[PDB]
Amino acid sequence: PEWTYPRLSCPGSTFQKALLISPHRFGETKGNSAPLIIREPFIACGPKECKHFALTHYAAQPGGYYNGTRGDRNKLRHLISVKLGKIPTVENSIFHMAAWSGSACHDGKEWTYIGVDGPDNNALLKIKYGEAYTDTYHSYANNILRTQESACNCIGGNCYLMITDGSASGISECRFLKIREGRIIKEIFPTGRVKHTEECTCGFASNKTIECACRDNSYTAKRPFVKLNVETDTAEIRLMCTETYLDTPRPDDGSITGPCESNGDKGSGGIKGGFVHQRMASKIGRWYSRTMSKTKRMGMGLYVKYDGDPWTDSDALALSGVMVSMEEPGWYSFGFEIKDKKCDVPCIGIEMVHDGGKETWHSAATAIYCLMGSGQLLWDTVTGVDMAL
Amino acid sequence: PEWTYPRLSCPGSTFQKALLISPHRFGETKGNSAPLIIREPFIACGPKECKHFALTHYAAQPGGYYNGTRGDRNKLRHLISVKLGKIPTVENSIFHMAAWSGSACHDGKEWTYIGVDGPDNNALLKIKYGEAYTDTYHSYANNILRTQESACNCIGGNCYLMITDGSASGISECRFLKIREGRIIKEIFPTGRVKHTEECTCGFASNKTIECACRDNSYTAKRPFVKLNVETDTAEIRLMCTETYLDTPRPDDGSITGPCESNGDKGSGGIKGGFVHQRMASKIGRWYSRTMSKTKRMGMGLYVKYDGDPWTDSDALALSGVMVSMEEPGWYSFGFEIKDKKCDVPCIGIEMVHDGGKETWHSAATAIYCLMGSGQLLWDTVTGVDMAL
Amino acid sequence: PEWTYPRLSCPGSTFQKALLISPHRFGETKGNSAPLIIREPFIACGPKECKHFALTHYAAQPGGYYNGTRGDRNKLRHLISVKLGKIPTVENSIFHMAAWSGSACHDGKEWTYIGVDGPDNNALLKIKYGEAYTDTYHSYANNILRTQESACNCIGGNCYLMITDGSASGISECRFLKIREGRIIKEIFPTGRVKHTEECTCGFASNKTIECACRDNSYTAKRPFVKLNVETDTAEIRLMCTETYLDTPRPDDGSITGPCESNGDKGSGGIKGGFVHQRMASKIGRWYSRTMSKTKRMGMGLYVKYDGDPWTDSDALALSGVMVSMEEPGWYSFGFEIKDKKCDVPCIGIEMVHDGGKETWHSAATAIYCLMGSGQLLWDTVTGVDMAL
Amino acid sequence: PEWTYPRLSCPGSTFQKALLISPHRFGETKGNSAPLIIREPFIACGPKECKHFALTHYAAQPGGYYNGTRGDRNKLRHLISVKLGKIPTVENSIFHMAAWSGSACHDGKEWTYIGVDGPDNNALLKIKYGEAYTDTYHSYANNILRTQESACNCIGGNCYLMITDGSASGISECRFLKIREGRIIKEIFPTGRVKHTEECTCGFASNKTIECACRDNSYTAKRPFVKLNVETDTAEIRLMCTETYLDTPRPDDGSITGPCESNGDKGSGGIKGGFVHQRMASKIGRWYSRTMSKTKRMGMGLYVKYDGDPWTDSDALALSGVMVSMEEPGWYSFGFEIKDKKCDVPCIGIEMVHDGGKETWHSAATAIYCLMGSGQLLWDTVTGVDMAL
Ligand SMILES: *[C@@H]1O[C@H](CO)[C@@H](O[C@@H]2O[C@H](CO)[C@@H](O)[C@H](O)[C@H]2NC(C)=O)[C@H](O)[C@H]1NC(C)=O
Ligand SMILES: *[C@@H]1O[C@H](CO)[C@@H](O[C@@H]2O[C@H](CO)[C@@H](O)[C@H](O)[C@H]2NC(C)=O)[C@H](O)[C@H]1NC(C)=O
Ligand SMILES: *[C@@H]1O[C@H](CO)[C@@H](O[C@@H]2O[C@H](CO)[C@@H](O)[C@H](O)[C@H]2NC(C)=O)[C@H](O)[C@H]1NC(C)=O
Ligand SMILES: *[C@@H]1O[C@H](CO)[C@@H](O[C@@H]2O[C@H](CO)[C@@H](O)[C@H](O)[C@H]2NC(C)=O)[C@H](O)[C@H]1NC(C)=O
Ligand SMILES: CCC(CC)[C@H](NC(C)=O)[C@@H]1[C@H](O)[C@@H](C(=O)O)C[C@H]1NC(=N)N
Ligand SMILES: CCC(CC)[C@H](NC(C)=O)[C@@H]1[C@H](O)[C@@H](C(=O)O)C[C@H]1NC(=N)N
Ligand SMILES: CCC(CC)[C@H](NC(C)=O)[C@@H]1[C@H](O)[C@@H](C(=O)O)C[C@H]1NC(=N)N
Ligand SMILES: CCC(CC)[C@H](NC(C)=O)[C@@H]1[C@H](O)[C@@H](C(=O)O)C[C@H]1NC(=N)N
Ligand SMILES: [Ca+2]
Ligand SMILES: [Ca+2]
Ligand SMILES: [Ca+2]
Ligand SMILES: [Ca+2]
Repeated sequence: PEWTYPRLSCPGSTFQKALLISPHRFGETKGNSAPLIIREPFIACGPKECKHFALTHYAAQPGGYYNGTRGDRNKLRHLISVKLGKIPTVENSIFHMAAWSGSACHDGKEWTYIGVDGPDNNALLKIKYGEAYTDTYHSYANNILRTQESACNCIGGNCYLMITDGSASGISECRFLKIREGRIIKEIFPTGRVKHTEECTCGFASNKTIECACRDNSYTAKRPFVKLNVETDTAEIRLMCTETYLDTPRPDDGSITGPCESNGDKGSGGIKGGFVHQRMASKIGRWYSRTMSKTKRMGMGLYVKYDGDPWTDSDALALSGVMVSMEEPGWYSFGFEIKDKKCDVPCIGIEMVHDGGKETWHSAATAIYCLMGSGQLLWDTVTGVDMAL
Repeated sequence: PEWTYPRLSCPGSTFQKALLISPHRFGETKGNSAPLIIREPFIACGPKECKHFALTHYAAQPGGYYNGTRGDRNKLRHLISVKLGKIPTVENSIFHMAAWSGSACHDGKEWTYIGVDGPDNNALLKIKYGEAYTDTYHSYANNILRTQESACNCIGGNCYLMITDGSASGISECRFLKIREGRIIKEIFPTGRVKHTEECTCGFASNKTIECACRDNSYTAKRPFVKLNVETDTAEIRLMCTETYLDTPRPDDGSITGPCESNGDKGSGGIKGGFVHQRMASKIGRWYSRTMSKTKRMGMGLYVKYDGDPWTDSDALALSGVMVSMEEPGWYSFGFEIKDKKCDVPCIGIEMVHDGGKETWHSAATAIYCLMGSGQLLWDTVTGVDMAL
Repeated sequence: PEWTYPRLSCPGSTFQKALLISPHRFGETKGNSAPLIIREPFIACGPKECKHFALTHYAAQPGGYYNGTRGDRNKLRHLISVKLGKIPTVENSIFHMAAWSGSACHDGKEWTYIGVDGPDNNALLKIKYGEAYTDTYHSYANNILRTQESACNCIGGNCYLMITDGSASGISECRFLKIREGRIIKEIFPTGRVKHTEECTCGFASNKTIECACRDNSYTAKRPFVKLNVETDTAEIRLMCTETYLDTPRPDDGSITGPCESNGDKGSGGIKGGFVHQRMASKIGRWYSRTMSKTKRMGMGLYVKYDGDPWTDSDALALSGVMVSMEEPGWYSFGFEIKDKKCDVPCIGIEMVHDGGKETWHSAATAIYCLMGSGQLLWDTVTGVDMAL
Repeated sequence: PEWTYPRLSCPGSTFQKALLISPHRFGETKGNSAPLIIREPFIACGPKECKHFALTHYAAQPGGYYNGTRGDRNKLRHLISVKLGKIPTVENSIFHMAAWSGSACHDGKEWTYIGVDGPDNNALLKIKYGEAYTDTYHSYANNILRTQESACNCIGGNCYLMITDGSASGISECRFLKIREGRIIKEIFPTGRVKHTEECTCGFASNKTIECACRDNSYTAKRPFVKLNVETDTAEIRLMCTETYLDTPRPDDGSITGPCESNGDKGSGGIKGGFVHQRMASKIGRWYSRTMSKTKRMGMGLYVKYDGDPWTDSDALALSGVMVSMEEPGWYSFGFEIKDKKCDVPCIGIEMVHDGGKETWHSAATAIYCLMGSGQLLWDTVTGVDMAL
């Protein structure tokens, strides 16, 4: 089989609600099912199949191991998948590797799986190519080495991946790894605005360029925006100039005074953001998602911009529709691409966390919206879970 | 692999009881299983395999989410399948897409999946070709856009599908979509008696003609009868003339006074009806199913007519046997075709709803009868479920 | 792929304990599993794979549907399988068809499935070739038409199957059906001792002859013994002459006075018996199983005879070992053949029924012994189920 | 497909934590899962896939059959597998054969499965090639005939396996079987220090030599060390000379006075030990695991030695890291090899037994560490199970 490359996108001018995976709809005390407790879900597709990934706390609902499940990192957390459309339960799932931070992607021939574990002060990125554990990468700032929580991107067999290391409250200067058949064949050190880049959501703008919309957990509600040239293996990063700030928390739209590079206020904390390309013959569409609340992880709106340059564009993104209403959880979001026979379908996935605090179970549904047809986005997504059951 | 075409039917002159799928036989409080709560099941087959589809309420029995499950449309309802012969449970099932109205069919190369969701006033038909979301179609009468709840039909790669839009109590003028590799390549606007057509059950009479037996939810207990010419992509609709009225409710057989086109009385409400062709070298068999009760969704009898013209034939259909006795639920029914090595097996499927009102769970078994051998239909089907358990 | 033929058996001179499938070891009230309630298990293999068949009461343990489960025939009973080695549970199982009497076999290219249902006075044998329902056969004595409860046997694409019809207490004159790609291409009417033949266990003695060891439910504890010539499609039946009477109940060995054809006493009732061939270059081995108790369904011993003629041989069979001790249930038993790369492995399977009467659940484990190596049979099989749990 | 041969190992200089399979994390009373009760897990891989084997007590947690589950041998114990990464539950598992001692391995074309059962005084090794039961081997010392509890090793189609027979407290003189397409084509009788060899962990040092690190259950805390020449099918055994005694219990490192062959003290009892080769172009790495406690089955450290000769090397092994801390169970350990596209990944697996005595359930998690990247081993493995739940 042949290496995959980004293709022209399938025809379409709007996203529509596609699929909800709400495994805790079957988690009642009165029920008989074992959905896995998870967070940081993402989706990645090869030629034939999409897989729904997540980071489990290796516990189920109903169950006795709720405690710790609101936590980020421990020695039990694993990267798991199911084929997309299956409920990720104890039995349907496969456990790929120990991980408290993840990524995966298909290169046309095989699956690369990425999982970070280790102690906070010296963590370790591991790479699996199919069945074989294949390579590692070491902590360079000795402070919670970390990856995308979304799909890596492969072209001509060469798979690119964002990592970062550093204080979540401070300086976290990201790197990219060029990976081929599961082995690291180079490190790319971005230039430009590089002081804090987290959890990049990356995809192909063309055969020459990968672009990522990332999270600054410390200094700004603007998303750092990566442009990675895969011909030269060089990357530059600058803040998104759009007045439609995509992070949460954030201040009012347009309120960050001054030129594109201005950090502004209300920039502490953050959330991973969805971002996907629509590649047309002579026009590029960029689709983004952000929370409906400016302050809390509630709701998710979808946004679009055709052409321009996200580094210098001060104008608003166009609100394309409400995916998750203000009354429903809107947590992490991510882009991915489904492979049709002759073209690529852009989609956004949304993690809808069931959050009842540290004294209950802590897990998530995943909602999916994809480019399809014409017109306007029509319907929002609810999880339907009562956390008391 | 090659596109499929309708073939000559396998030899046979009677249907026989084939298979019951009664997932709630494993739904007891005292039990350990998770059958999905569903309705509107149907079956569709490719060359190798049949799939058993249904519209889930995304809830299981036993479970805490019974409430709403008697309802028709909500934001949780999804199109699901299992391979035919598997119990559609939480874990065996795959979730294809968000849908409160569905259809699917195989074209010889791949599966097309159809699901309608959206608000009642502006609903949306979505199309999936394998993994890829592929096209949409918009509400044209802004009143619960709707589809077959049974298999679409593909020939030479071209897959045809009935939709309708309009008041369930009033005018609902249906359309057909010609779909190819998941994309709509034309709309067909039927002529003739077109004031209310719902939930058509369609199949091939030949390589030139698709025929459908549909439901009039407002004006008549006679079934509107579609004839769609796939060479010219044109369709005409007229009422079935048979005295053996196939809808429920209905008046006594023969009691609708006057010529073929007369609407008659007791025509308010309705039920989707099974219908399948037996294609022979020089004779066509049409098999239909209708409820044993004239008024309630109880029982299911099978009926046949060889040759003639359902638009002008006033004679009775021949009662071929009792599939479901008067004492057992007989809800929706549908036709489909199993692909043998060299010929096609016609079958009727019957949805047997467990109905205990809005304050209990609301789901369904599926019974299957197929053409096989000679003689007379021998045995009826019971679900065996006690809804108190 | 090519049609299968019986081959020379793999080397070996003894059977050994191979595999127990005891699905009710996971059926506790305190447990979380759903093993299917079943009886009449058998096993059949193609080139790649063996399937473990049984007739379910469409109920699980734990569950609310125990009542009726001791019964032989009803409208819920179905033929199911799993790949051999899997626990036949609600979810692992596939439901092939409605059946209260069954058989299956692979012809090298595809699976033929056989299931009888219908009313007692007019029952119906149904045939499925892969997915397609394909043929039927009608009741000829209008009294519980019935089949093998073990594998049919295919050669050169032609699959042979024993059926019978008649009073279980009286005259039940069996027939054979020659089936090809799921269609009956002839009926064979045996000659000879034909007054009562039930539940034949059949296999290949050579490319020319199929042989069966059957049950007489009325007149004798000797097993009727079929020899079917597949070149001429003719069959003759005579009683087994061996003093080692293989039925249960039975009188003491050797106590049936007079010549081979003598019926003797203690012949009322019966049990289906295991029987398998070991085909060697210039010697034929016949392996049989019978209960350790002469009167009750307790224990199972394995027996062998090389060469001779079972119709005229008065000598004892050689006791080869105890498969199930006197203290464990020994119910139906059956032969089958596993396909190695170049040769065929003969095996006997034993149904070990959990019998606590009509007021508890009624189901069965399956024990498997196969030809393997040299020496002497070493270990017996226990089910390990406490029916109180 | 072609026979497999040992290849050059994938690049790497350290092991890292890869994967935990902790099926009892889903075994709570309050939960809905059925993990199998097991012990003696091991892993074996073919070209495409790794399988996770174990010896079940044919019981689940939660369940009613805990009693006996601390025991070594009974008539219910079976060899089971799942694909590596799946939770071995009642439904995910396949049951290969009755066994209370096991082994498996892939030869490039098919799976060989090994299982010993029988009475203690006359036990029986059985061999399965795919589906077919294929050969047996008899007890030669009439005292619990036994095998590796880890993978056999195939080269050019020829698969080698260690067995032993004899008193666990006394003389147990092991043998090797050369097996080809499931049939024993020779016995190899080792020479040298042969008085007690148990549970050898074997792999390829090269195309010419298999090496094993075994357990002496009676006379020494030094591991007997096998070198098997596959060209000549001859084997010699001597004690490991290293001061880093790999058995448990053991005395202080270096305390066994005298030359390499000295037995020393604290040698009664034992544990099976992990051992895997790293084959380089002109250097051989040997990786071993031993318990952190000198006396109890607690913790697991990983060790390495490059080149030398384990029979004559008195020097210490290099401590490479702590896989399981002193506070966590460290029971059996084993080596295996994952097949990358062009090279072989060495790994160690560790059985982490949940031991609460004979009056609770007795089962095990499996931890996996593999060669991957550079540097130092970073993280230990905990099971996370509270046996009270
Ligand atoms: C990027 O490059 C790929 C690979 O070169 C392009 O895919 C080719 O597209 C043409 C049809 O336009 C096919 O005939 C070739 O078979 C494809 N090659 C491969 C290796 O798949 C793709 O069109 C390019 N994508 C862009 C420009 O967006
Ligand atoms: C409808 O058309 C199809 C396709 O042309 C017919 O199928 C052909 O049947 C002949 C044998 O009668 C085969 O040799 C061809 O291979 C078939 N073609 C294809 C593309 O499958 C089919 O017989 C027709 N069905 C009718 C008339 O009912
Ligand atoms: C019965 O007939 C079959 C089919 O003719 C025999 O199988 C053949 O065996 C030879 C080797 O002895 C192979 O070269 C052929 O390929 C086989 N043919 C087929 C169609 O499989 C088989 O040996 C015979 N069995 C007996 C005599 O017991
Ligand atoms: C052991 O022998 C095998 C088989 O001969 C060697 O595998 C060969 O390796 C070369 C490349 O180095 C390939 O071109 C061949 O296709 C391989 N042959 C087979 C049959 O796989 C292997 O390199 C040897 N392993 C060692 C020396 O460790
Ligand atoms: C402290 C660094 C954070 C990234 C900005 C942190 N990442 C990790 C790997 O711990 C994320 C953050 O704390 C949590 C969130 O914001 O939802 C999830 C959390 N992500 C994961 N648990 N994998
Ligand atoms: C109001 C329009 C009706 C069609 C005539 C209605 N269709 C939908 C899509 O809501 C059906 C009808 O109300 C119910 C029935 O008759 O059983 C099922 C119901 N079908 C579905 N829930 N999919
Ligand atoms: C009354 C005729 C009997 C055959 C001799 C009878 N067969 C059927 C099809 O009902 C069997 C017999 O009654 C029971 C037994 O002997 O175990 C099983 C039973 N077999 C099945 N339930 N399939
Ligand atoms: C008495 C001989 C022992 C080998 C040294 C013994 N082997 C068997 C087959 O019974 C092992 C030992 O008793 C137990 C242990 O040490 O953990 C496991 C146990 N292994 C198994 N139950 N398969
Ligand atoms: Ca921020
Ligand atoms: Ca009507
Ligand atoms: Ca008898
Ligand atoms: Ca020792």
